[PDB]
Amino acid sequence: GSMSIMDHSPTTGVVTVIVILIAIAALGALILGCWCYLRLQRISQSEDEESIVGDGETKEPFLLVQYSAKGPCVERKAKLMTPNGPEVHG
Repeated sequence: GSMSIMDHSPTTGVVTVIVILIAIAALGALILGCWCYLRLQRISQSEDEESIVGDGETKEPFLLVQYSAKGPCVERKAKLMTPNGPEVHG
């Protein structure tokens, strides 16, 4: 039974996914503002945003899981090989 508010509701889950979503959006914004959501991923000087329209939701849900898996796989291999922290390097 809920106690006036909704303690017996998945509010902790809705808040957890909203915080994670807010964090993902904030991270995406940080990458869009600091690297135009491109960060020199290829020849550059022509490529557009690679995450939602450049690659992610442009066609079919395939790019979604593709970016959902490679995004972190690339970000991890990029952070493991390079500093990826503009506070000290590119």
